[PDB]
Amino acid sequence: FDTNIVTLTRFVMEQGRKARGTGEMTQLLNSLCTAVKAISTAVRKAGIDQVKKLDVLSNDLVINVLKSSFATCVLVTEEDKNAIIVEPEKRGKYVVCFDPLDGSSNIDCLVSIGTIFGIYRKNSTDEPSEKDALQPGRNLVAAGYALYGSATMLVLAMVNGVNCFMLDPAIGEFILVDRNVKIKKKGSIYSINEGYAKEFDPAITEYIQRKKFPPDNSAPYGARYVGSMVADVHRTLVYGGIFMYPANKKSPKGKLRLLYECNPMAYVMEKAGGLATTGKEAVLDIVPTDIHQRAPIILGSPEDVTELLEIYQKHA
Amino acid sequence: FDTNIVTLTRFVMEQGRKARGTGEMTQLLNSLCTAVKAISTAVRKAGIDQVKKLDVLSNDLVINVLKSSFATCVLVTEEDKNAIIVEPEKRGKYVVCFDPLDGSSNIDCLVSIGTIFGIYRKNSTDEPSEKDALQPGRNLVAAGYALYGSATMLVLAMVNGVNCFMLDPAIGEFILVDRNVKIKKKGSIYSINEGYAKEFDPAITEYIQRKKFPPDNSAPYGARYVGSMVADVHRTLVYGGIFMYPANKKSPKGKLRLLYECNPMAYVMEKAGGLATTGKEAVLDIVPTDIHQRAPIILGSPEDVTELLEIYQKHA
Amino acid sequence: FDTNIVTLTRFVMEQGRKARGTGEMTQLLNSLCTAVKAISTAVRKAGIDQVKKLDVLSNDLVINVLKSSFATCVLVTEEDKNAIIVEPEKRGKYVVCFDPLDGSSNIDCLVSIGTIFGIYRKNSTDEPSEKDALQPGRNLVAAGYALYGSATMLVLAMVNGVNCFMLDPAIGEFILVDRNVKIKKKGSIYSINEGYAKEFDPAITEYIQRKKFPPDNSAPYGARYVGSMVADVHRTLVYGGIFMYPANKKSPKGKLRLLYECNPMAYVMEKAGGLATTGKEAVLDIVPTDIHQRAPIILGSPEDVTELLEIYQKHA
Amino acid sequence: FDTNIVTLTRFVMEQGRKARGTGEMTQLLNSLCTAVKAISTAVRKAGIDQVKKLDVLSNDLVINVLKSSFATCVLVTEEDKNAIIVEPEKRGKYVVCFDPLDGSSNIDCLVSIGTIFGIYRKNSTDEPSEKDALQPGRNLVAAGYALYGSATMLVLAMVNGVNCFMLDPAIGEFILVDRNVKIKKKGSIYSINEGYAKEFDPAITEYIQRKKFPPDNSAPYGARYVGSMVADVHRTLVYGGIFMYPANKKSPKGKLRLLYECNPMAYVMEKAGGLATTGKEAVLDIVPTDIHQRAPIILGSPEDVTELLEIYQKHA
Repeated sequence: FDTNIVTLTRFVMEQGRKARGTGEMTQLLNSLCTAVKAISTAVRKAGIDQVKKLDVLSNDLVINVLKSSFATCVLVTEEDKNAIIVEPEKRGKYVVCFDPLDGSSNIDCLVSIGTIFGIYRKNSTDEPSEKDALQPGRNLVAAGYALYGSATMLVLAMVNGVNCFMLDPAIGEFILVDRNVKIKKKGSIYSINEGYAKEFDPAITEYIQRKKFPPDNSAPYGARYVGSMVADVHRTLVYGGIFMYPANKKSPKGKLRLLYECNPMAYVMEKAGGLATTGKEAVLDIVPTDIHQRAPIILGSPEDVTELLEIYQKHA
Repeated sequence: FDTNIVTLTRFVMEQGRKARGTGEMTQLLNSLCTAVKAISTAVRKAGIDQVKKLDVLSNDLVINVLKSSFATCVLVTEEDKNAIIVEPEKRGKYVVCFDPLDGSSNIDCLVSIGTIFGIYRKNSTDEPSEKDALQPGRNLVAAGYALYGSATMLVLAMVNGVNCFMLDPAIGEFILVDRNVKIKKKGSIYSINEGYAKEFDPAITEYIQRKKFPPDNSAPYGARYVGSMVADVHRTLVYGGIFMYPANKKSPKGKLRLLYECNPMAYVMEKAGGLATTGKEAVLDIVPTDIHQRAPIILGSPEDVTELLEIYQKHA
Repeated sequence: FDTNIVTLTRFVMEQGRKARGTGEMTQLLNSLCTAVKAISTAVRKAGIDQVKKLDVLSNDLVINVLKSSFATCVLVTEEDKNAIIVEPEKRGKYVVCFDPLDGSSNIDCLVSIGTIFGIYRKNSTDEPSEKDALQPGRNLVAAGYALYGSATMLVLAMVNGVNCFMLDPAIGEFILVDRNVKIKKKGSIYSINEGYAKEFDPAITEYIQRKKFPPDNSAPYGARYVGSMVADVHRTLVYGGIFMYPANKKSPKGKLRLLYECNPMAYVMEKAGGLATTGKEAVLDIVPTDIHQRAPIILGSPEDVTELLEIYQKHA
Repeated sequence: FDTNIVTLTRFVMEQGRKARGTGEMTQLLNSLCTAVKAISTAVRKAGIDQVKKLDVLSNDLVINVLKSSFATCVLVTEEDKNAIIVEPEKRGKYVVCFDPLDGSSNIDCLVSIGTIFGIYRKNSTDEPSEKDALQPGRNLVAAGYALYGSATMLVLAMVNGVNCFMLDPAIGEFILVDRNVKIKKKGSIYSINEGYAKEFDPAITEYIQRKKFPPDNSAPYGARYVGSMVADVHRTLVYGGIFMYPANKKSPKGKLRLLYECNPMAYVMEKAGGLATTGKEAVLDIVPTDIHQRAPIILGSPEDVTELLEIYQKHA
């Protein structure tokens, strides 16, 4: 029976009225929270022609619900090439990008899946809206995600700190669980698909091996790769290590489309002491030549991400 | 798997951005929705020194949660005599009044209980806030309630129409179930505690008896009184009849404190074709001499409420 | 998370072990609780053939759930034409008469509704086993009702006591929350349909006004009528009064069916030390002759029913 | 609301009726599912003695739940010192070895975790009945695990097949969602802790690189390691690969306890037409000598484990 319910939905407000502007941010977030709820459930009854469906049906969901916080100008889905411009009598200051369900049909192993989202603010005036607003990296206002695992944590990283929230299934609300997360600067785990790329790896090959074979008397870093992008970013935020998905030969390297996958993921890391590096540049400071641009990432604890550029540059 | 989730929390927005002002209304409503959720549950696990508690604990709840939509100037609880003035760096345009749990310890018979709420807008300037804003009747902007019965319907009557919403327990959201409710103008049920007041009744005595003994060849009106104010207003909104609680001898007659009980209840009725009459005046058009003023009500279908003033005035 | 989690099952299983029985009671009740649960969810979101459906679905769900426990052999239902005789393969010794959703279409005004059941034992050799196995008067071995109010309460009565379990939705188990439960001598509220029955009430009139404005002098009775058998009876089990539906035209009076509305409820009332008569015959001692026999009922606290009977003596 | 609601129970109850048994299996599994459910809720909101608590609570909850079914007699647990010998009053014929929360404190990174169990039958006369009743190798009558991921999945294996049920939280019942289930010949992902085991991998090395960059020429393997037995094994039951935790120092190698981690899981794998060896001994044929015996395991698709064995031949 527990009186100080600290919901996302008023927490964002407590820093956001201590700043004026327009609500919008919260109306956006809140609406995103309903759809996330919505997905957590149909996935918790997971599987009670056939090809895909769940996910595309939920991209459906994320859209209108995002398009009804009167707070969006334009959306960019993994599922849709082109930005879908939000309507006149529904537009508001903001631009979002989202992979609505990273893992949609790899559920079968009751593995972790997620909704990654990245929010921008349209601002550059009468243009009117159109796809171009999908242009910076290091300027997303608000970014985070939602892992439906044993639970449904929605981690929300903004402007000034990383917060984790938990779905409380008793009352339909995301509740402040940890207030300002910072990353285990080193001491670690490392994660990569060592089948697929082991032969195909480059400078990073010796990287793994001094992370296996200790150039030392150090005990070694443990392997841990779930194969889902959200599950694996989160276990790096929390217990701390280095996650890396390059994918060598064709090189806007891995599946991870920059802009709604590795870019939320980069800012949420960035705000907790996280380096997010292409290996040559910094993932936040890259302008999107095109909105669906696949582009790699190494992220994690700073003294670990940093040992990897010391690999990469005295090398390539 | 069901894509057009029409939640309260954006519905109010769809008429409210089609009007400008400031969000506030929705932030208030939305926050009220969390606390209502919160109560529905602890009541659904009802009863897993001892005197009362549940309710007072929830008045606790309604307050801060109302005091964190930055949208209140002053609150008036059944549970608190005096308006509690909301804080400086938390005040916003609005005044609320609420019986946070009409029926708190009559639960035992798993009967219906509720949260009645009435919202006003402070407007009358630098005064600063203080208890006086609890002054009209027929000017509440927004009013309705929440019955936790077989379900948890939150019926929200505003300015331009009565809406009913249902708690969907799968996703933590109140969903538009009926869009613009209007009252069965007659054809009826009638409800009063015919024990307690039967001897004590006045003009209204013959009223009941021509509602029992048909001054006719009409079949008679059925008895139906649950003894909870919300359960009984709702069954009158829906199947239609007349509810009446006078309580004759001491006459700000019944327990129902005007201002947060019979006044929400009056506007929600009013907006669906509902007469809400003291029996002499009209319950909405009465100014609160004091904020805890008990004061009676007859409400219901118009050709029935109206047959009761035809009782009352060619009589008293 | 307490681990001495006393589910209905463990209650029912301890008791079948004392009695040295075969385990059918336990699986029957277990089956039945699977339906009570899904029906309790059906209703929590109703409003979100087509003239009437939810009753039927409930009745198919309860026959199905009961046939699968091999533990039953005749099933008598509010809905089916005649008895359902269970296939030799899924048989067992019990006989269940049940109403699947009492008050089924009076559920939008959101009041409590429920499922009622009574369980006989088939004692002759073959027949094979048809509806004549519902002759029995008070030879129930178990009876009870499931109440779908703001919590789902299953009050169960058997040879030793009435016990009250509550559905904890955090785990989907009816938990034992209240024990043995006796009703209290006299202490009242009189629950009756005050309209029509007032145009037909004979000895009941005297009783109504003897309890309205008292002759042994002082303090009057309250009235309360929900309009739903399960509801008006359950309130009567917890608070004290008297309940009556004798209503005259429909002259085996009552809508209340003898096998599956009145006898279970009489049983429970009686096991809790409260009585129930016809005003002439005891309800439980009446033999059946029709399985769809309507029978008049009046029940509740002792003193109170005896008062009505003292009056039915020198009267009509 | 479909009424042929096939719960785990009805599955287990049909099967005990074929086998002409006593009904203990059904109540044991029934008890066990009451804990699987509350544990599944414990975890859905963790984050909302004190160094470690949730494991223990789970283990007390599962012993308690198992003792109440009179159906058990020795209980062996990851946590308790020695066997728990059930009081003569609550006894029955089964023997359960179980781990209550595998991966208990690696649950904030929110990954799947679970409860694993194996069920023996006590076949000697008295003793009275102590831990020696856990000699048996593959003499399980039932084994399975409960997986607490984005849905709670209970995979159960017994004499005839592996079957998969899913917890429907709309009713609190494990429902039968998938049947008989065989694993598929070869088809892979190799799941292994690639770090340390790489510094100790003997024949496994050859195998790792024979499956990294292939010699019979073409298409490589993926790696996947969650770091949780239940999780890495369940994924292996649905998709195809190989799983290995042989790890050398800890030389009855394995953290994986023989009675209640490796033998259940071997059983299930084997019943689904996949194998599990030590690389030397079959896991299921190994006799115990300690109830806390650690044993090395490698398991999963046939071809794949046979490949590893072909190599363990001419090797080390």
